[PDB]
Amino acid sequence: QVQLVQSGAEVKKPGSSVKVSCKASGATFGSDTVTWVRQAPGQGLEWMGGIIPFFGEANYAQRFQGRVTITADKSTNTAYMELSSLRSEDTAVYFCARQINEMATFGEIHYYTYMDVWGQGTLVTVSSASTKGPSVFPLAPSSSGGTAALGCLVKDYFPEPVTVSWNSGALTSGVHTFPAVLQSSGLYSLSSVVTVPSSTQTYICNVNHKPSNTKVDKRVEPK
Amino acid sequence: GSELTQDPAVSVALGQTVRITCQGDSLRNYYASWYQQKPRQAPVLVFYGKNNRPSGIPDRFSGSSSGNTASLTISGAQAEDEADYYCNSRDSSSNHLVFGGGTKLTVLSQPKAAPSVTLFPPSSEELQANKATLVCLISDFYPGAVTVAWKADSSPVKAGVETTTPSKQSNNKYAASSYLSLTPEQWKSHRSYSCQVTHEGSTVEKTVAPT
Repeated sequence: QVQLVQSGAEVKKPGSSVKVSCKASGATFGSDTVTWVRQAPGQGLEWMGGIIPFFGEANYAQRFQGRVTITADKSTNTAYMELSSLRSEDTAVYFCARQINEMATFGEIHYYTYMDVWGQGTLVTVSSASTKGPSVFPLAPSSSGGTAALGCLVKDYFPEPVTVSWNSGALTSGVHTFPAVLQSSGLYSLSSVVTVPSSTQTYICNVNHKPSNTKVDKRVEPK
Repeated sequence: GSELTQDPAVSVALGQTVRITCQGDSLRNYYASWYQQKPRQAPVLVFYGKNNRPSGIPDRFSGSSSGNTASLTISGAQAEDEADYYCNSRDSSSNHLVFGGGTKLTVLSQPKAAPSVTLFPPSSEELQANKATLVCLISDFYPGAVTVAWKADSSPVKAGVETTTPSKQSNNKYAASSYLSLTPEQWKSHRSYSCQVTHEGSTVEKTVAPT
């Protein structure tokens, strides 16, 4: 019946400003308030602010007053959140939700505030880096029966997605692609390993970084 | 209610019953709202008010109140229930909303598994660019919580270390990786570089040296 759809992900400069949207399907805004709450990678939920589109006035959290601006348009039935003077610490997923304050008058007259519908979330990533091509290095093996491990280290690539295929996708004998790691420079570094009998075959990893249109084959010769 | 607190992590077996607590100052007037969040998706309202469980949510979830404390009881404690649960309330002085720190419920679904550590030193080809990076890869460990500590000749090192949060889909046993970035001069300066992967109370160690 009800649905909230937000705008796509956004990589933004560390001095720019984002305006994330939150469009409502089915029921209109009405009195039910629109709350914006963000979550940093690995941290918990942080209430940013709320607005009541019927009246129009909003209220923000203590630390955001001045930066954040929550707006509502009834013509398109869309909530907006503007955030200025971005920085890495603002890199997070921003959710909008419908907050429904309610009361139970029986007994002590107790209140309850819940949020039934949420938006899928909008990832805002604040980094100073630009699209960079990966650098591939060969993690060679060295002297359980057999099962020697060798891999490829992709390093210093900013655009998040990257793929690694061993022998052009023909090798899948214990091939694991670890999630990349974000280093201080804002550039990602991934690893791709594979275990094989110590015994001959040719081992070549092909890295494909589609954003910057980079493709690199790399032979992992031992010592 | 200027703040809400709750345990960072709790563990239970696959069939056990868990009771996550949320203790705050305004929980007397306001009922706690409980949300379940899975890693790559938005929170889901799992409980609100009293005995008001939203449609579709299983019947394992129950809410309880006792003055300044609220509690969410999950009777089944199934593998799908492994997640992060947040409690929410409304402040009385102002319209500000308070969220609990969140409790990470880990349902022990599989037997314990020891971590497999492999340490790759900086490849000679990388040293051509005047850079070096030690790669410490941990694989097949359950539960999926591990801590990495780097050392240099019996001396813990803290700078240049970037560790991956454990995660694996091939099987329930998790996997992680750690990178120690440093210059060739630093690498050839010391006689040893050790990666200590501590899982549960056990600690595996993998050492490399310039040779």
